[PDB]
Amino acid sequence: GAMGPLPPGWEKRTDSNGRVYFVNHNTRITQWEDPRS
Repeated sequence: GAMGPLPPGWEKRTDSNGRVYFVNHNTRITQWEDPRS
């Protein structure tokens, strides 16, 4: 994670679709963004 992708212990990946996506699985969360706060 770090000051980069998957900040809050997140499963993020950057495929050449070349976009940054975020898969956070608490209940049901799916968005392509750093969740910072």
